[PDB]
Amino acid sequence: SAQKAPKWYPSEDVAALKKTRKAARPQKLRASLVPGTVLILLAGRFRGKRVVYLKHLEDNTLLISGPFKVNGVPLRRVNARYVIATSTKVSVEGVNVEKFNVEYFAKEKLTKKEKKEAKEIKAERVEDQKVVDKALIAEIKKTPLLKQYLSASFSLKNGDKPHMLKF
Amino acid sequence: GIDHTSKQHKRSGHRTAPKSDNVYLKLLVKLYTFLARRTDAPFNKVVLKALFLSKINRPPVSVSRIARALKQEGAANKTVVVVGTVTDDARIFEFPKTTVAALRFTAGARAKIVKAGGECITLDQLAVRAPKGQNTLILRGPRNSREAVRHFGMGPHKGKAPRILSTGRKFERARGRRRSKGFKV
Amino acid sequence: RVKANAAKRAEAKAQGVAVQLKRQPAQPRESRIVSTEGNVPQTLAPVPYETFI
Amino acid sequence: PSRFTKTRKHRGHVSAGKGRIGKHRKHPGGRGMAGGQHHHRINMDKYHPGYFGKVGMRYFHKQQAHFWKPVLNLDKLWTLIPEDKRDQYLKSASKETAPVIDTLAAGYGKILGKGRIPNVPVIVKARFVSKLAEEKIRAAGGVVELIA
Amino acid sequence: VLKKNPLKNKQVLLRLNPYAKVFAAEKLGSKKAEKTGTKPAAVFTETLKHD
Amino acid sequence: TLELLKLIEPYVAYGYPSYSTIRQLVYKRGFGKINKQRVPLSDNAIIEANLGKYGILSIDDLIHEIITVGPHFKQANNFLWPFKLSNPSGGWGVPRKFKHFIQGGSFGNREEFINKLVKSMN
RNA sequence: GUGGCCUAUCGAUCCUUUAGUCCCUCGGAAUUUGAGGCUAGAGGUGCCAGAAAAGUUACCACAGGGAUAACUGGCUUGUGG
RNA sequence: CCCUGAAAAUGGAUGGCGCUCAAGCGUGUUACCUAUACUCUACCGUCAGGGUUGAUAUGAUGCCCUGACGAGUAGGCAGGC
RNA sequence: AAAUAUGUAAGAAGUCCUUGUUACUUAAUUGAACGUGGACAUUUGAAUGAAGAGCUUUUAGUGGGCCAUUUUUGGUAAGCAGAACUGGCGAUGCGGGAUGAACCGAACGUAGAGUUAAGGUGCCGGAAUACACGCUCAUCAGACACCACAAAAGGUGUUAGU
RNA sequence: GAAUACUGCCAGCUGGGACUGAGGACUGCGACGUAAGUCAAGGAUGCUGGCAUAAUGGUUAUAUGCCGCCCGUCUUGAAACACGGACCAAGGAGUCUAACGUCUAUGCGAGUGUUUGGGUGUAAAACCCAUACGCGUAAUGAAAGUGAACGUAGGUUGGGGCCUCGCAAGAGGUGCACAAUCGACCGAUCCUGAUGUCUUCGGAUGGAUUUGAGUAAGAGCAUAGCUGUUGGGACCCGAAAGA
Ligand SMILES: C[C@@H]1C[C@@H]([C@H](O)CC2CC(=O)NC(=O)C2)C(=O)[C@@H](C)C1
Repeated sequence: SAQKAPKWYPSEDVAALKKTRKAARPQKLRASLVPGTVLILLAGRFRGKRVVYLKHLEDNTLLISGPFKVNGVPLRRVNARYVIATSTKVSVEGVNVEKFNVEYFAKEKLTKKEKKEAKEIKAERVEDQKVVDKALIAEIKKTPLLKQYLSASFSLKNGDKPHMLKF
Repeated sequence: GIDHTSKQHKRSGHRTAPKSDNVYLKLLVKLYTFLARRTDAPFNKVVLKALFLSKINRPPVSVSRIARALKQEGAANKTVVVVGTVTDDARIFEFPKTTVAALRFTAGARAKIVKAGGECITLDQLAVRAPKGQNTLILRGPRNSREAVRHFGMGPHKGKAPRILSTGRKFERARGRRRSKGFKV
Repeated sequence: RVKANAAKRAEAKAQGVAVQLKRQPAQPRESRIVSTEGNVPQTLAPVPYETFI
Repeated sequence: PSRFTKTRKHRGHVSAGKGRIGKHRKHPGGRGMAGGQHHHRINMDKYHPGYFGKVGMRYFHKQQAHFWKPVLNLDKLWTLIPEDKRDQYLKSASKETAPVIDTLAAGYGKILGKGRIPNVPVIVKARFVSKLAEEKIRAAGGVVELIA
Repeated sequence: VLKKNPLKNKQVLLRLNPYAKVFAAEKLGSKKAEKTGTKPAAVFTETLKHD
Repeated sequence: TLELLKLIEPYVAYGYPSYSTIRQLVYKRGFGKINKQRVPLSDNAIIEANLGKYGILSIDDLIHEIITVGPHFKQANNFLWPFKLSNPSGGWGVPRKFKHFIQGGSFGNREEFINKLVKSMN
């Protein structure tokens, strides 16, 4: 033998975990974050876009739709920590939004082989977008310059201090 | 920083095991470790500690000493316990019937005890018969009768034996030992 | 003091058990009322320096 | 064996355990018993009082065989009888058939009296005997026969 | 396995000291004191105002 | 003990603690000396097991014996392991610690301000 | 009253000598000389816990020492300026 | 407080740059910076105190629980390569 | 005749009652010493602490020291020589005094977070070109303890005061 | 008649930030609950995304910020304008022995040690053994000599363990080792000096501020080991000399 043997062998049985005392209580959003508030998107492919907050989802995400008619942002989820809640608000008591949940935004069952190693929007998404944002457009047109504001992108200017800004 | 009031990392200074490699002594230590943990009898703890001692700390116990111990009032029927060797003594001519538990019996001591109608038994037999040391009597031999102890604490006026090879006249009985030759101690 | 301790114990056996035989250090003082009646406070001040010669 | 010595542990340490200041030297205080009266006086007087000087008379041509006289005490006296017959002698202590113990053949010159033999008569044959040893033998009922 | 601070972690704070719930229910940390209209003596006032 | 305090004055800051200070100190940093070991109190049963023979059945009983210096103060205080405080959270308030509190330093009797110091240190 | 009113006024081993015990030993017996022992003093070591001890080296040697002198430097500044 | 008293040898030292309602001197009040120190946590080792054998564990100088400690020449001891 | 420093005591190996031993002692059945019996938990005779207490054997290195505050001797003095107590360096890194054995702070397993010590916060350089009241202008300003020096003596410079 | 400052208290509420997630069935203390149960209550879980490889990470070179004087040595103090060291390889210094101390392990144990020698052998091995001898079991004295129980091998104080009673402290009894103490015994020293008698021998009995490396129900012998000691070349290298 090149090595004698371990006289002691460690046990091969994996211990079970102890009971964890951590229940999952619901998130407590900020006070400024209420449905209908215009949000500034701080990250993603829609950085700086003005969107309307619509619904708090069960995965803690926020359902936004800055209508295509204004800025091209579709119905999608965002994280509450990556938006700025402004002071301008539109009425959201005329839109139906309970049908939108995590299953509505389920993406794909990615496997170990179905990958784009080298290099189509659904019709229900298109129609749900039109139905949700027609009433948003009707609310948006009810105040001057709201459509233009929501179409424009946010960006910091020179000598613009965000710790002293009011949104 | 901490203002230490005592030496740090100080070992207790007591044997926690026999230094010997005797497997049978180690089995006895295993038995009395279990007994001293699982019983509240101080006898088992005493025996466990006695099983750690060195040869000079387990002096032999003579059968005369055993008989003198059994002479004490109410001690006639007690089991004598010697954690060490029991040796024979020809100075004494009569023995009572008694039970002696010991690590070792000399051939003469074993013969004399058995001839007196008694029985010699090992410490595990003692553990089986008396698990809490019921009705026992622990005997210990004389420690300071060792010849090395004669020389401990040698010094002027201390009255100890000098470390010396040859003995007699001409060997350290002169100046320093009598007033006619300088001084006495 | 040994004789006094024995006598205190002997009396405490009759009445007043726990007769507090041990001595104690001087305790901090208890509360008290200090009366100004006939004892109006006199105000003192530091004194100026003088040469004395 | 060399592998258990401190020499192996001192490998790598400069002074080999002898100190940097003291510097283990050849014979810093002399050889043997040098200076026993001068610079080793305190050691010699504390641990070996009596060392210096002479006491007593000389003895030219001393033969230790003249002084051969091993001592045997009464408490060990009965060990000279073999075990197979000691018991029959201790029982039936008779003035008419008493054991003869020849201590000289046993290799002893004088019988001392540390005493407490059993009350059994014995004929003790010896070159020399102490007063108390003879008294205890006779009180036990035996006799001491002197031999050369 | 972990020392949990009372004065926070109300659960340990109430495991020790069961009276803490009564304290916080009766608001014993904000006990309104009675009104007394005792006036210091004039001699006290002049002594304080002296010099 | 006052002569001891005089004798160690340049090395300590001391004063008269308030009930709030004692309660927070024993709730936050209270440890028992059980069998020569530093044991976090963390439960009333520990105090009952080691101090119940003096009638102290809880951490509030222990605090009461501290605040009103009771008949068994010596045993309760000795049961308490010496408190290991941190450095004060807003600092010492002085440029140099090793002058008397009276002379603008930190050591000595600062009697009632010991509460503020200990709260910052706790 | 167990020397000097108190605090200083003094000395091992070996050797010699004296007193004491009339004692022990001279070993094949014995006696008498002689010698050696045991107890207690003295004869002395002042480098005073105690070797028996003259110089010189500019012909020199060795082990070492910056534990230590003979320059500079450093501290100091009496003296000097 | 400032100035005179106030002279040494390579060019030179509030540490340097520089500083004048100071970035100087005296004094007060705060905020702030950062040690291998203090507090809390993890991990290593050491020491101490403990638990663990009537079908339950490599069958015990093993496993495990709890607390506290840790600077080091000369040197001592121990476990290892 | 201090201050500081220093001896002892603060009990069970104790206290009390009674009566036992002796060849000592007493005029004495007086004592002395040691005892037999009997009575003494809220505190068994002040505080605080106690890290286990007590005991033994054996052996290493060392037996050049030096520095600081305070006391102190010789010397004009010395980074001189010699003592006292304590703390240090030697044997010790770390933050600060630019630098430095000894000063200040703090003593050290490997890391993370927080807070500080001494020292600092114009820039070098982490941190207020903070706030407040005054003083000073130097044709050698001054700028932090140990510490890297300054005096006697002078100025209708300027500022407070008797 | 009020406010407010300052100081202090709350087992008042609440927002932002950072570091940490040790453990691994259950057991505990609690809280909310009418209960079932739930919980922030003896240490992190839940949900989601990208990548699945040099992407993270390791190693290495370099750059940057800050720090970092050359080791060994003697020394109070070394980076020193103190000494040794240009570089590399190989060699290079506490050993063995005789006799010992303490400690430890082992065998046997009032004994212990076979190995001088003899017997035997598978032949420097292993195995077996008589008589002696060494140490120990007796000390003390210069020596001639003498030579260790008044007693339950003593009394007293303490003493682990054990025994008896005891819900439980505790109280009694016995108490080995060990410690202190007062005694007893053996030898030396000094003293006392009976019966008896080769009339100078013998030395009973009793005593003591004396003395011993003693007795008082043995502890030793042998082997081995670390450390320490002495003699030896003696940790290694080194004189000027002497014969
Ligand atoms: C001066 C004279 C002699 C002196 C002594 O014997 C000298 C030496 C002689 C010797 O070789 N070795 C020693 O031990 C001592 C002594 O006793 C004095 C009283 C009398």
